[PDB]
Amino acid sequence: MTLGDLWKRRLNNCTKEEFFAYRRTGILETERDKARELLRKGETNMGLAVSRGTAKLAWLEERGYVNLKGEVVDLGCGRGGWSYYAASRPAVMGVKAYTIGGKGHEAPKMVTSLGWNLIKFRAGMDVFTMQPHRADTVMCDIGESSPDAAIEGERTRKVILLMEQWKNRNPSASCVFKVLAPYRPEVIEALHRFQLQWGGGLVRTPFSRNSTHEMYYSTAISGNIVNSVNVQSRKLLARFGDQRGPIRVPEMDLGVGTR
Ligand SMILES: C[n+]1cn([C@@H]2O[C@H](COP(=O)(O)OP(=O)(O)OP(=O)(O)O)[C@@H](O)[C@H]2O)c2nc(N)[nH]c(=O)c21
Ligand SMILES: Nc1ncnc2c1ncn2[C@@H]1O[C@H](CSCC[C@H](N)C(=O)O)[C@@H](O)[C@H]1O
Ligand SMILES: [Mg+2]
Repeated sequence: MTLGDLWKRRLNNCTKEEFFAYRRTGILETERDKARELLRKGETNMGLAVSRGTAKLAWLEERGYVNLKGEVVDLGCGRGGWSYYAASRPAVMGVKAYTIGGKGHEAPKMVTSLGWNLIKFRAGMDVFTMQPHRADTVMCDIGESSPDAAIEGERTRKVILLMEQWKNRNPSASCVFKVLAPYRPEVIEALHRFQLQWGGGLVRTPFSRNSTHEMYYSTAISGNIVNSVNVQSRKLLARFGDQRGPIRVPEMDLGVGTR
């Protein structure tokens, strides 16, 4: 059993109040008041982020932890917060975005955020059985939470296998993908094998809530996985008891228009 497994147990053992206060203590949280209502009313001419994924992928780019270029695939695009961010990057030529949609899943949000004409959205798509095709940048933000860490580790393994298939088709593509439960042993093994052939490493964004152990893997960074994971588990285990609120920060406004 790992520090991550123990973190999960403590998380599930929180009362409702302990949980609500732990989830958000000390985290970065974008201020989405205007964005949410603009989405709610059906306004399409808006550059504000369609979801909280935009600021996470933006944080990765700006830090230099991902280099988004060329033909991008967004696997599991959901509302499209990553697809929109990518399409607004001048170095990006196109975005092929896929997501399952359907009952209990987010369809793409359709707006005119900068670069939108360059995204091809395909909802109703299961990326786990789709044959890969050419891409320069492979992104994947899939990983649905579950109180059951074993299920979370299996969902995570399926994401890493998916990336191995796209790397097989595109050996040179840069990848960035969520690793939902990076402490699970089948996940640590999978990520070691990925790292040994493709390079890369793990990093925590400051926007991820404490209720999730997610970390993002990218071929543009480096560092020991086991160490990356155990450092994060300890930070997470030490935040239990913190009373501080989230740090609220502005939401992205990527602007509108075609490219
Ligand atoms: C609602 N809830 C969730 N958790 C734990 O928190 C983890 C994350 O669950 P979450 O509800 O905090 O976020 P989720 O990823 O489902 O939402 P999204 O990002 O908008 O898609 C769960 O897998 C549980 O382990 C919870 N843990 C406790 N103790 N009490 C709770 O009420 C509770
Ligand atoms: N097998 C599958 N095939 C396709 N999409 C899937 C999938 N499993 C989960 N997904 C989608 O993966 C999405 C992850 S949400 C990702 C957030 C996104 N980066 C944003 O910035 O808005 C979910 O909407 C879910 O519907
Ligand atoms: Mg929930």
